Amino acid sequence: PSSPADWAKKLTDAVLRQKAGETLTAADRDFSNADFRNITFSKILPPSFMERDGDIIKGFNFSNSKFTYSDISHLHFDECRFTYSTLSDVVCSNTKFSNSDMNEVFLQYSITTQQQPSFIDTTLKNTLIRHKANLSGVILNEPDNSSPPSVSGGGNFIRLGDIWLQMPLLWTENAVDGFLNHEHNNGKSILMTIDSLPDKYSQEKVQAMEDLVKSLRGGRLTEACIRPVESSLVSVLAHPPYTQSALISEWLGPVQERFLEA
Amino acid sequence: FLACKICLEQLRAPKTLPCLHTYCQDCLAQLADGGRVRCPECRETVPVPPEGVASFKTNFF
Ligand SMILES: [Zn+2]
Ligand SMILES: [Zn+2]
Repeated sequence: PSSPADWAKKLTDAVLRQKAGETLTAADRDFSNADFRNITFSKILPPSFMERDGDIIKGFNFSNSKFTYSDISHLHFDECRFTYSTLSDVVCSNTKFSNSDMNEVFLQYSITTQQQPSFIDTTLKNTLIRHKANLSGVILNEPDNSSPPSVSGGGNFIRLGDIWLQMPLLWTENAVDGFLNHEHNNGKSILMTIDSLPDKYSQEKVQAMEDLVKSLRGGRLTEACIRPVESSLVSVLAHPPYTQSALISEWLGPVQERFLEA
Repeated sequence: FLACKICLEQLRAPKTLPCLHTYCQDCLAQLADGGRVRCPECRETVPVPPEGVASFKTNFF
């Protein structure tokens, strides 16, 4: 298999045997160094695998693979390895990742993605994810002295546990909107994404939020800019565990006041 | 695929520079200091007298 079409068919044959079809040999399950660029998975595969409580893609290895401009939405992966792969510009609308490894991955998917990706019992170690995701169920581990993946454009990086998050270059209208306004964008924001974590990782959330605010202090901000996201900021920050954060509190204070004048 | 690499969200009123990378319009306007502007991806570029100028890339969709 030297091209995506071959890899598609190879999976498409291998996935089908996992109908199932039980059980599959390890060697045939490995898709190391695969290539799935520009592939739309539904067209090749059944709606069972791609909807509701249907079929599961279990026990695979997609290490060092390349999902780029591919569409992977609504699928469910379990016991899978995506280590070192690039999922940049993928379309993973409401894609589920269970008991999986997605460490050292590029997950800054394309905006086209409608529904937040969901990760459960999954690791995003040193994985740069887009700030709009569902991390309820994610496993976190101690951050190494690693470095953010080299990317073009955007701003500086903050750590969410051991996950990488990239701030915008400048806090502009759309920057503020997409990052903070989850009300206009129906539940999607970096606020919701940080808070999405399980209550277990309370401290990680706060440092992430604190770091997020630290970047918001730096930008020369204006009421006018924050006006459309006052409600959004408050809905998440005005509650624990972000009320026990002096940094967040003293910054949220004035913003919280104007909001209440309505 | 593409989004303003200042705001990192889908483009609004896209304006393409003469090197040529596309971004939101205000994203150019706010980024401009001392008039001049630079592509974040590579390097410097000319400023136009008012902003809200320079080719509006193909709009979709
Ligand atoms: Zn922009
Ligand atoms: Zn450029």
